[PDB]
Amino acid sequence: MFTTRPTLQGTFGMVSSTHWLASQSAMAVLEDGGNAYDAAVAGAFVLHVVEPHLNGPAGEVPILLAPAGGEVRVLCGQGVAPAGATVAHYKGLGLDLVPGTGPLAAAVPGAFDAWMLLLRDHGTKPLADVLKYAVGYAEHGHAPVENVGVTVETVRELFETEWTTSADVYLPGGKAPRPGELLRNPTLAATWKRLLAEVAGAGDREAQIEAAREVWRTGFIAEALVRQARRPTMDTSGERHTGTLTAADLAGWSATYEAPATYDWNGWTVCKAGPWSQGPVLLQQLALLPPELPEYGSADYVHLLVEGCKLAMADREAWYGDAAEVPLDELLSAEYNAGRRELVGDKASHELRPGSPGGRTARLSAHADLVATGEPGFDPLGATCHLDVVDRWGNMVAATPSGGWLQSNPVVPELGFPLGTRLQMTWLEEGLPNSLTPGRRPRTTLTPSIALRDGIPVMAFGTPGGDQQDQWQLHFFLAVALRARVRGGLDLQGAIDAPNWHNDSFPGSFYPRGMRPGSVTVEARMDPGIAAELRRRGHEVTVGPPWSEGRLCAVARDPRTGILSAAANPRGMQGYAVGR
Amino acid sequence: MFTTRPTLQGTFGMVSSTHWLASQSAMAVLEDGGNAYDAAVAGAFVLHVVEPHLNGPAGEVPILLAPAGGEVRVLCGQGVAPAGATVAHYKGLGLDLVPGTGPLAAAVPGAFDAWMLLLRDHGTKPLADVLKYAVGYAEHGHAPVENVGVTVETVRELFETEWTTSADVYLPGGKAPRPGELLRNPTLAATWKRLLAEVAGAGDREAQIEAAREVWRTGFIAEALVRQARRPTMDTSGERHTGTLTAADLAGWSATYEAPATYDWNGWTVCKAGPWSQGPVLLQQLALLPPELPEYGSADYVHLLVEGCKLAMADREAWYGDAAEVPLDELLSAEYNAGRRELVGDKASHELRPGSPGGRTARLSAHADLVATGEPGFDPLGATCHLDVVDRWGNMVAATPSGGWLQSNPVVPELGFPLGTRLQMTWLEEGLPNSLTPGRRPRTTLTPSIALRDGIPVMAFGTPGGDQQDQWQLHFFLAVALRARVRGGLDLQGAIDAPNWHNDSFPGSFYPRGMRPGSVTVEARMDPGIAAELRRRGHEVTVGPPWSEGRLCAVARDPRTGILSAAANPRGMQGYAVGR
Repeated sequence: MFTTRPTLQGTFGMVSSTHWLASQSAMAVLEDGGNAYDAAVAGAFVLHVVEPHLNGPAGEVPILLAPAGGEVRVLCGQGVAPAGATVAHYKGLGLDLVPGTGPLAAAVPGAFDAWMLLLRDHGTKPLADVLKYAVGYAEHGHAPVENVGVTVETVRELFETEWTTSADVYLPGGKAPRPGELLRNPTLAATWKRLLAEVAGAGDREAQIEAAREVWRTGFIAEALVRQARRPTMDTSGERHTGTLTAADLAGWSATYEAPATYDWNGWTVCKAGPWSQGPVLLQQLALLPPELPEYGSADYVHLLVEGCKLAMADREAWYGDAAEVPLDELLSAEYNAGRRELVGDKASHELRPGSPGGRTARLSAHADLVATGEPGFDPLGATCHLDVVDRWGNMVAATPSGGWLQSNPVVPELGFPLGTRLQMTWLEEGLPNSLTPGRRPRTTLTPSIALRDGIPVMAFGTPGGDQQDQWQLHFFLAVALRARVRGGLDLQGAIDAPNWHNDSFPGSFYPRGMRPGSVTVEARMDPGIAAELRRRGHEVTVGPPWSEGRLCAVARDPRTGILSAAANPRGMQGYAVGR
Repeated sequence: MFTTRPTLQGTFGMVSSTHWLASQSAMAVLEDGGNAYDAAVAGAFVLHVVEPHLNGPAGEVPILLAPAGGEVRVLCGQGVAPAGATVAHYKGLGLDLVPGTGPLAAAVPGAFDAWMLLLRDHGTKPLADVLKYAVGYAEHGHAPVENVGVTVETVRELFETEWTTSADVYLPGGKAPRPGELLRNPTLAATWKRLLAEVAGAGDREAQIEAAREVWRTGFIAEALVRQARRPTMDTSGERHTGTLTAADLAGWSATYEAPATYDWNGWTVCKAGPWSQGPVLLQQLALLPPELPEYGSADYVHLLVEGCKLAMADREAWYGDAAEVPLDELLSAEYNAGRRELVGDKASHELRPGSPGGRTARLSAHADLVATGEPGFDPLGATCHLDVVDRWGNMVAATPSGGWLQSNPVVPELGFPLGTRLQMTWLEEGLPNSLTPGRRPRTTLTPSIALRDGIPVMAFGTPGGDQQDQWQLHFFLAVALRARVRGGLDLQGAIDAPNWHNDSFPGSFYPRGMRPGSVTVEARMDPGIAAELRRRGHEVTVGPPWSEGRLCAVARDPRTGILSAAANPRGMQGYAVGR
């Protein structure tokens, strides 16, 4: 059956990104004798350069690693709230929600240290060799996707009149980025060059990376980041606000390692980031399922997954965060889920219905009843980044880097990129698992995956898309497990090509945090009689464009044979797999 | 508008080929500092390993090269008929046509020497580094596309019963190649290793290549080839025949350079191989077109092109070959074509109507009227090879290697691959341009393209598909020129994606050489109203599957901006572009 690309098959290496330049750059590292981790670092810094409307160096990343021999391990590069970032203080500024923009929304930048840790512990190449790709595209340029310039044009007024440091970089002479022309960021290029220059004498390979961690943390980069954070900056409130971020917030924070959250289902184990991410909501969706699923791709199959997703999202909202303990074991226990799956009815729920793990009463944010109505604001994703790598030794990696995008903070002038906005996902209200809390991660949408089959790592995957990330991935992963193999291998690309969907019947992670009761969005190429079945069952169905749902990436290994594979999303003509 | 892949855009390298493993192997040569020519060579030898149902080392290749500074140039690796290969001799075996299989159909193997010349004149890498990719996939293996094993299965009786040296390689223990399992050819692997071992002490970089040319020509390779050729071998006639191919034929033959056939149209120049190929039929079709074309993609646009193609093909049957001078200037002159386009009527032609260039009367083969009936032979292309490269210096190649496929000659047992079958395209009748003639090349279907804009090299492209090659390529090139730019660049992939078509209203190049009067084949995704228009206009319309016409590859450069691009065909999930 026709797929938009092949599910690539090979024996040397495989890469799948949300951007071809990053895929091929990561692959170049494999060709040069590097490993999956070297590769992913290189690709990640290329992604800063080629998707700056969707990520940047002062953003975040969860990384799932599965080294050939050993344990599936999480590397947390999601930063924390600053020491002065209290609910009280934000409330004191007459705010009910954390703003979508500006330095009040910035968490401590976590991505950089995370990639440095990865390189130091699991890589083999020096910083210089792995980050030369991004430097080259930064200083000498690349032909951007139309969404870069279209994004800049959305915040033209804001840039010209207010965030003038961003105008300097993205509107040189008032000229927005155009496709077919070389887009440059010479400042960002200068920033990595300086970084490299002043760590070159630091010693051996590992010492150079460690010295670079300190340059980000206490050096010229940190100085500039703090300096920018403390400058009054216009945001979504309509006032110029200042950030509580300080030199010591940066100096104290490092990326850390963790065990993954895991769940065994039907011969597979899925690995995710802990409940400080939304990661576990995929696992909760799997735990909800009965043993005997309806026909793959049928109306009953979709309906079942939508209602199950609603119930898992409710639990996400009620229970997930980093300001409290999360009762994850109980949320994935058979006992709990046996109760919960009965709540799947013939009709579509328009209600947010969190459960009671261990008898605990669910406490929700005051904003959790609020209804988003209108059309959604500009989507820079419309038709976060992602990359996966598997190498010749069988090491795998799956990372979902995001934040520090161009349209939500002014550029830090001496660096070339802005601060992030992830604190927007917390609540300005005390006593909750996701209450804005000093030294704590916001509840982050970034959620890569690694799948085991019989306890062996076989698939590394992910996608951007905010609150759709672990909906789209759930649909994908089930398709992979339920679809007939193609060329004696997992039908990765057929699963990606497959019509995908999402719901919005829960409070969104992004400012202004509305929900759309009973709202579900299918691609136009889903069977129209399925769409008709759902409306009949009380769904409020929006029929989106044919090639609009999911920016999936996947790499895989067959353990029996050693053969590496890869697929990538065709929607938005940007995502791309490479290997051999 | 949605396309199955992006039109990749970048500044370091682009590769497009009919198999992803070849593309990435050629790309790996670029990543290691090689040029477009180094890369093409590597890709080509990988192609032997990964598409042995569609090419091999003892086949042939035309190579169009466009080095950055200088002249577009042809490198001819189409071999000639052997010294003893006369119409009389073959007529003495009671043959009316040259067989589709067996040693009688083998031209002198041309491809190897052609790659060696390219390597030595225009490359920068040693032979060892350029073909280590092929060696690895040969000895350690690769996961084949289903068409490999399906092709083998079609020819099982013949292998087991008759061509037992092929059974040894392709049916070890009776087991055909399976997708998802590692297919190997340890003998082919052993062959290149030996080649490299005895050439390594030869001296400087080019002396090794030169010594390698002689190993092929007069060494252990040539000995085996001749030995195999002189073994009584069952062919399509039902009789075991022997080849006239001798040691001396191999010792005397070299690949040679030539000027391309060229034609200026609408600001472009299309470059092709000389009329010993079908290359000039693309050119003839261009010259046939009026200045004022109909609406792109409309019924009138298709009809015009179909009837124009019939006319141009009639001229290749009548005039094209290597056994006589070809009146090319006259066939491409405006006076001639002005008269010919009047032959395009409202109704569809079911006749073969060659013209009279310079008043010369057309002489046709006695077989030119014979009709193909019933359904076709197994199509190994069904859902030759091709690869294009452009490098960071702006050098370009386009090559369509072919021949030496597994289905049509027994494996040379000490080498791992069989001889070719390109003499099947000649006629066993004297006095014709394409009369089977000693020391002449058969008129060959292999036809790469390079396109100029304002006399500057802009696009390198090609496709396999025998008598469809320069039909599909014509529809593609026109679409490139007529479709609106995407991302400020040529719409390469939209042009590839576009519904494509072909006619069979001329005598085919392949044994048994039928023709299907008035017959045309459109993809199912072409507007059904267009099909209905053609039947109304007297076409025999076959509606083929949606994703079935064309295996296009393309790379391109933008001369103003220096940006490289690529696209590849999605049909058969095999063709793939890579670059950055």
